[PDB]
Amino acid sequence: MKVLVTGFEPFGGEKINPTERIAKDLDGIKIGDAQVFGRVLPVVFGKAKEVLEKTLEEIKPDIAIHVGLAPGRSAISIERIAVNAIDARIPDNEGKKIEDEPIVPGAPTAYFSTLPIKKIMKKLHERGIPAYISNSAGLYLSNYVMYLSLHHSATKGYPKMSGFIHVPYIPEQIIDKIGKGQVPPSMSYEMVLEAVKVAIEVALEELL
Amino acid sequence: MKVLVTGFEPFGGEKINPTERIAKDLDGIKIGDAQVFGRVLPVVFGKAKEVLEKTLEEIKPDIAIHVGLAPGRSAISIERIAVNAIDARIPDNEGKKIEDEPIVPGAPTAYFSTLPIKKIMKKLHERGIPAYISNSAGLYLSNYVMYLSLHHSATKGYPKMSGFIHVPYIPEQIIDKIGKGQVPPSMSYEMVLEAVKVAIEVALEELL
Amino acid sequence: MKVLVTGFEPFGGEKINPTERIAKDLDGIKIGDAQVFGRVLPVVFGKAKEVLEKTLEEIKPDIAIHVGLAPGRSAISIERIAVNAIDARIPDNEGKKIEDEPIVPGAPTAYFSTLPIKKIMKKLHERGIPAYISNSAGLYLSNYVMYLSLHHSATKGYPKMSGFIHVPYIPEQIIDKIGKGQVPPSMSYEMVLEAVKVAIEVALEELL
Amino acid sequence: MKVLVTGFEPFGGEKINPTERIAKDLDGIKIGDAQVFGRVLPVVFGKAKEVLEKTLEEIKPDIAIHVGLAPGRSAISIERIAVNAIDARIPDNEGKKIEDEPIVPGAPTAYFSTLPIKKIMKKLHERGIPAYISNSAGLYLSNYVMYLSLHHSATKGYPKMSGFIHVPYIPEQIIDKIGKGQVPPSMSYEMVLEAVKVAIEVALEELL
Repeated sequence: MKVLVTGFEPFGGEKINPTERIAKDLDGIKIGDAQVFGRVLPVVFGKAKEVLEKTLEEIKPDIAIHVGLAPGRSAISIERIAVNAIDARIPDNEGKKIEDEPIVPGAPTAYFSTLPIKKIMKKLHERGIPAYISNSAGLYLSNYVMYLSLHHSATKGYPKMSGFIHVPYIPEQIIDKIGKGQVPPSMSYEMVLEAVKVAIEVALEELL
Repeated sequence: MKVLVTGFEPFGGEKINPTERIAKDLDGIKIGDAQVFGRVLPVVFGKAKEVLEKTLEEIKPDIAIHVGLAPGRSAISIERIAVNAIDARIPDNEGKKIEDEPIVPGAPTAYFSTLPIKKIMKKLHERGIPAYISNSAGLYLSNYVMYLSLHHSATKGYPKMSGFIHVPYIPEQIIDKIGKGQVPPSMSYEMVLEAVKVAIEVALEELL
Repeated sequence: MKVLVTGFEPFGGEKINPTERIAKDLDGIKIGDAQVFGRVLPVVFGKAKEVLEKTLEEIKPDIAIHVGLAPGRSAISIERIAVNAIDARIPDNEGKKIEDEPIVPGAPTAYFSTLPIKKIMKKLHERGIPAYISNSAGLYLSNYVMYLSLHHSATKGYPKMSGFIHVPYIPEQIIDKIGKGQVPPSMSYEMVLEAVKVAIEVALEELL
Repeated sequence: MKVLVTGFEPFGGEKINPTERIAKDLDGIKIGDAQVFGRVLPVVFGKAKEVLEKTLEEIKPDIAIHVGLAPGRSAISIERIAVNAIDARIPDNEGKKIEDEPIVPGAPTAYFSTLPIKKIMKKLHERGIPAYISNSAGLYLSNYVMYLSLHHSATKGYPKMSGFIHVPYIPEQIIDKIGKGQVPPSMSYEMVLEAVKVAIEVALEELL
């Protein structure tokens, strides 16, 4: 069994992206007999697609769990659906602001995550990790990768399971925000990392 | 040197109050040559006052740091001011809902915290702990104890420093909220506990 | 040209639903040569579907604009997508709480609104009406009707345009909330009504 | 009987301040036999104090109701207390950012508003206007003027009643915010204006 976990590089002026650290921390670890691969994706349309496709083709993971930062969210959120659309509120790390455009022309308007989202949420709660199901992953890079991953699965037969998980800011990211007159919610890095590991474990169990 | 740290018992239907655990965890520990005393207060007007006064008279702390739970707040908050008023939105653990009434008739309308709040906030940020200064501790039990403590200091000469710190919900407290259709912010118990220890350390340093 | 505008009856303990008044106020009015039909739907799965289908078949509107109340939202929100799923956080007015179930088995996972959402948002802003595009209409009754309407259009060829618009609470609905210790955002009934009229006008212009 | 109502000029990059319009709209009107004076204050420490003092000395109002804009607040808020401190999160319209400094050295740490706040809130609710009591007017210009007004009353015997009322953004102010990726709450100008008139009426009735 092979598991692919992806994270994103910093974006929107943020100095760090905790999902980048998650991917690096999980890369190379084994959970039982399952091998985990951690890869960092660029927050750039086009390039992110190239890297994602190459990685999927290279590793051919049975399970793909894409992780991203959701500024302002107070708990772990498991995405229920990926939408075939791009409508960026801000430009990507290359200064491109795509608006009202499909991700894959002619493909389904949406794809449901194939991760066992309800079982994952339940296990997270048992571990004392606040989490809920999100019905919109946005229409920026997180949704972009989520959709392409699910499209790959529907078109190529793998990965068997694919989904997206958004995490809150970690505490250290809030420090300089306080001066800007506002304090968004945060969650410890340790908890965010464990949440992803739990998702992997539940997926492995639910897979076959 | 003696430090008094107080917490509160559960209230408002909540199953736990993380500040109760903070007080118990800090009780009896020593920070350098300073002795720390941890005491749990009831969330009941009158009784809370009795316990507080007895404890202050008994221990005669040089520093008093009162801690409480602030449901919904996203980071550690250090209270700048205590107000001479009681206007409860909900009744206390005895079913009493006091409205528009002074805490100490004839006493000052307000007292500024005497803890070195700015230095505490600065040290917390250096430790990677989100925190900000709050200008209202509410007009329920937290403010009640904060005011009585500062009044005691102004009238009896001790404690030399007195203040209040509110902490967010800890993660495990959010679990059953999710079902009630809403996800408030949270902070790890470990971080909330460390934040209080840091406040004690800064107060000890700033004291003399 | 015929325009169908729907609203919902009160639900979730609320005494009123401003969208019910919107539907009644717009029923029978004419905008140019276009005839507007206003109908109130029950907040009940199954029954809502029956009424919706009968109304669509009866009137055969060229444009269908479904309106609903979105407690907590601060501005007019135009829904971008309807999802083929039902996952109610609360039961409907008949005490039924449907969970993880498709609206139309075998039908597309999602449908994009066919109303000219960007042009509507732009006109609303020009009129001084705060509004934004929402990417999730929830998975309760609003999404239920939005999806069924768009499914009808894709399967029957009419209405040519279909979409959903969520409105905030109107001021009078906030009064008794204040006592429950919390103050959600609101928008005047006059503005909410005008927003819907504007949407109808833009749709008529964009249609042919 | 004479009533003084003040508002503020635009600040913080905002193009307008609805309270400036409130003051201008109420200036010169009569409510019964009571004469109302409306004056606009600068959002500048020092200068605001000069204008306020001159106005109070000039008019010698029986009632003083100071109004200000509270970005983000969802309903009318009546301030319960003014604090003897200045700790600005942003500089004033002159580029001055005062931090940790008293408004009037040696004066009381705080003053309670002398407006009949509970009766005002009650009448507002009866009129269908969402409103609540705020326990912190901030430590910027609004609090600055509120404190100086109450200090004037305690030191000079007039005005007999003094207080502060914060109002939400009005709808037109939200338009350009939507693009900045965020939609704060708003309230119609008509309602905000009526709320202030109601406060004046209740104060006049409660006065003698």
